[PDB]
Amino acid sequence: VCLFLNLANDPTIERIITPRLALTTAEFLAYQCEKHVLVILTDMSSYAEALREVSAAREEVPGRRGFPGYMYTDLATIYERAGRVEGRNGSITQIPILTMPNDDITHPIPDLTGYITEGQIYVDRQLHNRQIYPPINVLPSLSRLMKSAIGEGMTRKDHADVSNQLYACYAIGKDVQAMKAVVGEEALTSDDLLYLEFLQKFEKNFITQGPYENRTVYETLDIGWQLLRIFPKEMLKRIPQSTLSEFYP
Amino acid sequence: YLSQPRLTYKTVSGVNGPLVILDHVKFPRYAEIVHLTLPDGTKRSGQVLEVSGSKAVVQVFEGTSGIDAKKTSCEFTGDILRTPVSEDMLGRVFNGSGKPIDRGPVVLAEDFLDIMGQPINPQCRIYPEEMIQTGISAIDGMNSIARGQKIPIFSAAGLPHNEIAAQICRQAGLVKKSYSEENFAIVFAAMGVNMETARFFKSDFEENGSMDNVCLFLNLANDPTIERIITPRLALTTAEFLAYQCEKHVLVILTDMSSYAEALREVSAAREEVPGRRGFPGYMYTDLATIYERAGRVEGRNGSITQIPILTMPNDDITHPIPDLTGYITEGQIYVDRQLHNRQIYPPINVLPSLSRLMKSAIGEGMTRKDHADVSNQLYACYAIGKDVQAMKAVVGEEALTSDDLLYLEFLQKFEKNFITQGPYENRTVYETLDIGWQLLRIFPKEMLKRIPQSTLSEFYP
Amino acid sequence: FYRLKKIQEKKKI
Amino acid sequence: QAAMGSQGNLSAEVEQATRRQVQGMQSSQQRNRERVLAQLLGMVCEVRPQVHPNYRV
Amino acid sequence: KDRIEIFPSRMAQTIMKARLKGAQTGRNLLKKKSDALTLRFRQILKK
Amino acid sequence: EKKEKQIEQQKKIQMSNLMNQARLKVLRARDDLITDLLNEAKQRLSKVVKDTTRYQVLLDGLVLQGLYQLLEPRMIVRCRKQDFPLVKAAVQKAIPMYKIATKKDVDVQIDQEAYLPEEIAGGVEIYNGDRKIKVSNTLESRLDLIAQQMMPEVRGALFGANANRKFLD
Amino acid sequence: TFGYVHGVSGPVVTACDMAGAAMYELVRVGHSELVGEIIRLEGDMATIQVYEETSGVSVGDPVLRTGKPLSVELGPGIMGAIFDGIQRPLSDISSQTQSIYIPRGVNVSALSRDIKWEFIPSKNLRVGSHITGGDIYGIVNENSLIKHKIMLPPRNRGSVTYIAPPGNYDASDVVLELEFEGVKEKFSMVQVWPVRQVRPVTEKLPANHPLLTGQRVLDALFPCVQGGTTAIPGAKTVISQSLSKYSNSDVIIYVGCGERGNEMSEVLRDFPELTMEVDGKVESIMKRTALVANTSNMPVAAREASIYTGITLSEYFRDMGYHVSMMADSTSRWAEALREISGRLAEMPADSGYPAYLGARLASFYERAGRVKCLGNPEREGSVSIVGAVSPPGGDFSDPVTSATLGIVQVFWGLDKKLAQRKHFPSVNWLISYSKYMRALDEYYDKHFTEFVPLRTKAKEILQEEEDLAEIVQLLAETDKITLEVAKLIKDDFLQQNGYTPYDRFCPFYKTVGMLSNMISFYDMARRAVETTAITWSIIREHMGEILYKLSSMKFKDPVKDGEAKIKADYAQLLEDMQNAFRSL
Repeated sequence: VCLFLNLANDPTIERIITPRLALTTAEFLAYQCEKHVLVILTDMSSYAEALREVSAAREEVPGRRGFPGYMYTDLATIYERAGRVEGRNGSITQIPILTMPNDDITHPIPDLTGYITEGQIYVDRQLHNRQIYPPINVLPSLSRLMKSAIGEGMTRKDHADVSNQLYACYAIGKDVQAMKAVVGEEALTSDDLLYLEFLQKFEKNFITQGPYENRTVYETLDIGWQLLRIFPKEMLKRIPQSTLSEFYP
Repeated sequence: YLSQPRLTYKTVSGVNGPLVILDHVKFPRYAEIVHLTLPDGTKRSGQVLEVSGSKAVVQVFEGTSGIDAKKTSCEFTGDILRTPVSEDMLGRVFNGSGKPIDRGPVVLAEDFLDIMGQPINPQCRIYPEEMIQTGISAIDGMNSIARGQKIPIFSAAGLPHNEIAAQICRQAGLVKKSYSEENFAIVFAAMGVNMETARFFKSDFEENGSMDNVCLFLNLANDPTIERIITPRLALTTAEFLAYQCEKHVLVILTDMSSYAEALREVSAAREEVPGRRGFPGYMYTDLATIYERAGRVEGRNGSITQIPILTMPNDDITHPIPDLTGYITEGQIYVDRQLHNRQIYPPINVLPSLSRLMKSAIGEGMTRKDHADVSNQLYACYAIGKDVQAMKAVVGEEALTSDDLLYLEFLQKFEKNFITQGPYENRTVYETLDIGWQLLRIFPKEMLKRIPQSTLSEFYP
Repeated sequence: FYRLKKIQEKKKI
Repeated sequence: QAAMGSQGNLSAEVEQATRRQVQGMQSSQQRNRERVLAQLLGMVCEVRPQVHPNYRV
Repeated sequence: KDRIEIFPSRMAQTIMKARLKGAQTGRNLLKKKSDALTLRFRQILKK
Repeated sequence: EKKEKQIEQQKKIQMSNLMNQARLKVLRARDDLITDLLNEAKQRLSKVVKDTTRYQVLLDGLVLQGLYQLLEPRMIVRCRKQDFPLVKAAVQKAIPMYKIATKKDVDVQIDQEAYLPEEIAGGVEIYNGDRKIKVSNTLESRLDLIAQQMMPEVRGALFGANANRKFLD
Repeated sequence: TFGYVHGVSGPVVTACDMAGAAMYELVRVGHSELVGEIIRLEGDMATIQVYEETSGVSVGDPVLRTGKPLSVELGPGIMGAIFDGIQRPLSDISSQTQSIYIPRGVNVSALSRDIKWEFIPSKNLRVGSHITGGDIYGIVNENSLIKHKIMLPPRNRGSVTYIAPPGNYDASDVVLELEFEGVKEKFSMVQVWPVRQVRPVTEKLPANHPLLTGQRVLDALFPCVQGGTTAIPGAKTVISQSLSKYSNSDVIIYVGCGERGNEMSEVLRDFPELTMEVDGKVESIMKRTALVANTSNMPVAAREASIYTGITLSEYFRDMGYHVSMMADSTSRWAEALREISGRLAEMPADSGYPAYLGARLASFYERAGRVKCLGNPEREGSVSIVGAVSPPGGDFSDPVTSATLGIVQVFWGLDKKLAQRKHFPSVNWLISYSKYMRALDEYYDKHFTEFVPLRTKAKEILQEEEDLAEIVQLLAETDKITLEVAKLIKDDFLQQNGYTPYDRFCPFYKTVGMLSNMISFYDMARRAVETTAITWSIIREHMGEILYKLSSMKFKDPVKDGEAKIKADYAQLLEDMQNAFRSL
């Protein structure tokens, strides 16, 4: 580990230079030493605040929420420094952490970060209030596993289908949960109760994972199938025929 | 007149965006027009926007590309913008800047008029009495338009408001009570429109033969913005002349005034003014006043003007400044309903929320027919109640329905199927609209028609 | 609005 | 076919009418060209130089 | 509780406006259903 | 019914097309001959310019007009080469008038190294010493100017008034 | 002449003693000679927007005025190539430098200056002929499919003086001379065209031939024409190569103005491997396309320039006589770039902080597409299509970008309020989704398909119907049920394309026809009344559960593997199954 430290007591202006040093060093280790590195940035909001200081001092034209215009370019500079290259080994995987003012998804900083990075993993206070150690709201999350987790040569073939079906069922579960607060439990059909039960067991088993638990991908796929088994086969609107007949029985 | 030679400047203080700063200018006038010679010889024009001391400011319509500091030159006509005018402009199509887009030549100037104009004398105003047939059943029957009533047509993007405008242009005319249609013309002016739906205006107007009594203006979306500012005022000046200097009624239509608002914002940004509400300039209200209320009847004359602009709704924001102000300055309004457009009804005009302010005097015994007001009131009530009955049957179920409500449902469905539907190439005189309305009314017994006095039922219902 | 007016006023210098 | 013949007749008539307009027009030209040219040539002579009214010393 | 927790934006205005219109329509319909049911009740009482 | 109305409206479309063509023919005839009249006016002016006894007076007058238009300390004038004798005389006549009109002094010069193209019908060009301001008081420019402004008068005198015009103001 | 730099402020550069330059004349800056374009003039001072990071620039360094404004080289070899926004031949530079780093290489000819080309002059030209120029005088033979041609630059017309014979040339050798004026002129196989101008045309013609895509939403309820103007809320992009594969197009242009770096390497990687194979002979798509490349970190000026050079190439291939389909990854990035530059210049912004003339610039971006009679002796036609993209920000429906685009484009598709199903790209909002080509495609479809009109109107009606009811339902009648589950079935199977899968790589017309026809028939055979025609919804469900599973699994009929006859026979068999099931009730 090579590590850097900018503490709250330090002068604010240093945060402008702090992350670029780490990125340059990581770039060197990745494209030169052919080492597979993992760069962890945190608290980019403080970077935004420092940039706000610099701009406001110079009386430059401000924009949305007093943020200067050009941090879109600046964040582009700080973000994309990653990915492999031809004829070389090693790589750069970049997981930054962004704190979120209040609960504003439309705030400028997270929004602009959304336009640059190819994914996002969301954290919700609701799950944290429900005592879930990884409180991760899967509905707004999204990534470009879009052709990485194929299954042909990768882990297993069913990956996308099970993921999609869980996603859709979870969405409908949230929907019926919302409908539940409107009308009492008696008005629900059997399928609605099935969706509610599937939802409940889903956060109780799939999402709720203990610290230090190293689940394997096959294990999680099997857990997913066990969750699928709650419904009969005819509600598997998304899984193709072949996989459905292969695994459901 | 200008008996002096024009001036030619070579001084160019600098360039900044779509503006040009000059120096050593002798007695510059505020709104005088200028021409520019380029290094390659290309010609251009602009208007003087800001003047102070010997410094002057000029905005360029064609865009400030390639202008140098020594090779370019300037010219001063020493006069604000003036336009020619004459009766013979009918049958001609222009681009708004006075240049005829048609293959024809430049029109001769019977007279020259100041583009800005001057306001009306309130004492000379006269309450409109007559009305204008529109060729749409809903517009003529549900509502009406006096000779001097100003009504906008609210719509939204993706709705066929251009097509309603085109049909109005094709069908416009005065009702023959039994001094001809030669006393009726139209001035259609479209602003900031797509290339498509613009050549469409040209072709649809040319095929039918409407060119005899239409003066057309086209301003493309890609044109200079100041042309967009100028154009509607030019068309209103032409209508003014043709309607007041010559004894003729006229019906001016304007399309996509939101683009005019956008160009107003453009010029406001050019002159460095602080935006007001929602970014629109704070003096938008005065401007929209100046554009409107150039119509009506006056003492000692016979000509008239009737104004029908088209507005686009920014995502159904009824509190958006543009529609709100236009409502505050206009009488009544007409809506276009999206659900009808989904239902594939060629005229998507809605009925319940619309309203005409001056309908009470635009019709009467001296006009087409005595019955019309009662018919309109009765069918208005019937349509509203029928919509409510459809809402009932949505929940209660037809099994708990009465015969009267069944007749109301019949009235609703047949109204939608027949009356409101018009067709792109169908014509209906007002008498036919009244007759169809009576056909609709006939379904109920005479007693169920509470709103109509027994007299009218005695004459007409049999 | 306030921020824009401030910068506009400062633009004079 | 009758309409085609009518179109031919109408084209002939309209061309004739436009022609008649033209000869009446050039007749007016012959009548008034001398006087319009006279007044124009008069108008392009007198100068009466005049400083700007606003100018001062 | 006094307010539905949503961050202010123009989208919020449009969505809340739609929900409000919906609430009025649903209220109006349920009122009408109640009227009909009362009528049937009274009709039973009459005989 | 359908066939009959289709035939009738098609005939009407053809009629309207013919009327449109007629209108365009009339308009282009109008403008062809007004162009010709302007050409004739130009020829008459090019004839008039030759007479020296009035040309000298007109030259004095237009030079003084340019004087009153420019109003700067340093000015120069340009003209045709064979008109050089007259223009200097015009200048000496002009100076006292400007001196009594503006109560300012001006240095005036004559361009003896460059002069107007042979094709120009007449008139002069005035510049500053720096040659940044100039007024093009040429005969052709003034002819065009007078042609444009007087144009409604030309139409009224050449066609007669429009009967539809119930009043001028 | 040389001036001296006077100041640096980010990507702006204030220089002195540059009096006499136009505000779009290019300039070289510093000893590295970075490319620049003027913005503002003031006295002798000038303002220069650069196309490169300004680090290490010292005040006073020389600046070299160049006589031309920004321009784009044209000629053969354009097809099967990749450039950046300023027309940078990255392949050549990567070969030349043997490094993954881009130096400040500002001296690299965009087109190869060494590869020879097979010139075949037209037969009709004659020496000394007074044709007064024109457009065509040649054909280049160096392409299997895209028969490149050599045309005459516009605004240059005159009589033949010398013509080269057929043979190989390096594209700088003069092959045509037109003096015509006492001054001799020479022409090469490559010309130069200013980027910001508009190439003139003879006449703008209409668009009636339809454009058919691989998406069910667009083909179904939002028809698009060949050469028309469209906007796509890309939040998919596979449609581009789908059109290259299937649509009747010739030249494909894609501009990644602001694409994320990973996905741009993705396109660059996967794109060249696709194969086309009309006549049974496999041919790569790379020959019938050309790419523009811009990650998100590049200087703002390049992002501005990319979107224009794309259209310039599109108009070149419009004059080339073919048909072109162009699409831009995201206009919103271009708008953001315009915001950035405008704020940098210290001007007065408009609503939302966007510069006012955003709308005018977007209009200029459009109005450069459609069918057209071209300028030339061999009177011929060409087309350009434009498919812009909209990225809905947090203000999905109120940002000025969507407003301005909404006021121009002819066909618009939008997504609804952001659903919890974030992966639900095929959403449609009826509030702002529309198409104005419904009338123009009637005369095409009356002789191919006439059944889909009532079906489409019914689909719109039913979609409207649950749109109206879902509000109350959140807060019943049998018809309400039938309609609701029918609409959900439509939304889940007819819509909700994954896009990436063997079962949605492309959906031809017949598959859509079968899907929607069967769905609407299933709706009709129950909606009529309580009975089969003029029980409850649950008994229908329990009887026809298997049938409903078949309705949902209709989408799994791969066209690439299963022949069309098998799939339509299957649809008909399942239709008979529905008929039997309903008649037994």
